[PDB]
Amino acid sequence: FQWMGYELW
Amino acid sequence: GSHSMKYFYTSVSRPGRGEPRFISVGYVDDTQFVRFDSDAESPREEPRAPWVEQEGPEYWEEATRRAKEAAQTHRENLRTALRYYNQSEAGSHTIQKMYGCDLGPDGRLLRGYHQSAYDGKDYIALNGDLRSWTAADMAAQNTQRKWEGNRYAERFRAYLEGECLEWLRRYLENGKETLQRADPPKTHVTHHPVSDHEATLRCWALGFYPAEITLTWQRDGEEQTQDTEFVETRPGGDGTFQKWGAVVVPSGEEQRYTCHVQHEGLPEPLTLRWEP
Amino acid sequence: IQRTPKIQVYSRHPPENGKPNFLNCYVSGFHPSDIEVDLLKNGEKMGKVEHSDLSFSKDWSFYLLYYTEFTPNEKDEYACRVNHVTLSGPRTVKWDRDM
Repeated sequence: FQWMGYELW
Repeated sequence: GSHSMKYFYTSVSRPGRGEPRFISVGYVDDTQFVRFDSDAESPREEPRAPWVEQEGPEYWEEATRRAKEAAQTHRENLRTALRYYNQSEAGSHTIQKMYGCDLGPDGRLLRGYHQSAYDGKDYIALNGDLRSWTAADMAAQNTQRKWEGNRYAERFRAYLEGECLEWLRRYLENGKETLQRADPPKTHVTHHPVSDHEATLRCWALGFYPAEITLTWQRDGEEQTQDTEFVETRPGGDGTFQKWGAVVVPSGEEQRYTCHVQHEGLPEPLTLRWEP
Repeated sequence: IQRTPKIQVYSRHPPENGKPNFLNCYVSGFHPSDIEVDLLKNGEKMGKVEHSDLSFSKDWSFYLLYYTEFTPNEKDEYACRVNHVTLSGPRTVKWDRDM
């Protein structure tokens, strides 16, 4: 399954 | 033995064409099982393997949601990138991200993956320690500090050792006959005269899985690199892979050359010779 | 950083004249992702050509597989035409049953 979460540069 | 699950994201900005295009693909080992295309007529997580196609609606709804989330994330990251490298919004740029987990033989996390590149060049990657980050340039250091400040490596590691491995095991269970299968390569040697003094020997290995394979040539039993050509492993189109290795040989020297092929599906390594 | 695509046009199974088979064009190691690929029979685009989902390898280079159904014979000539920003005009690679 896919990963969920905020990943902002 | 060891298995893996990987996700590949590609986000490409299209100045004038509106929103950037986001493409996501999912792999168990060397088998694609899911896809997501923002340019699809009805963007959604789609099954590309029979053993994942029977997952309940919840799976596909949630998967789609997370896919779109990732898309927007990559959009925001595209803007932020434009601002980091001080670039114009009229230019096209690319963000790529690969992330996944490697289930080992003891059912434990063997290795974790979380790496991202900007415009075809390393941007920021998760280290083997699964604790620290590596930034390629000064622009990526901003991101590194941001992720250090919000304990991102820890959280994503929680994903790695948990949900990731769980779903990987689930897939491996549901796709037993397909994923835990090791198809040996159908091999054969061909002869193709170049002139009256030289001829090319081509070793063929077809329809094998997984993609990992070793293919070499030997003269008199000695390894040969000179006058040799090995093509990149290519997909068959049916889930298998192909590969051939050729060597230019003086006419009359053919029977002194041997092709060696080792693959996971092979009970024993193969020693082949031209069989006219 | 932009990279020139590698091209491999080949059949799925060992080619036999009059025997149904699958024509493949594998285009890898290119960047950026923007690219055009066509499968031609006797210089003309074939009827039903599809491609795989865009993906990339460790070195971040993209790879795509365009494919169609074809039945090889000694008279007809199959090829793969690729347009990319790194290429000065379209590059055409003819199918060779020895490769």
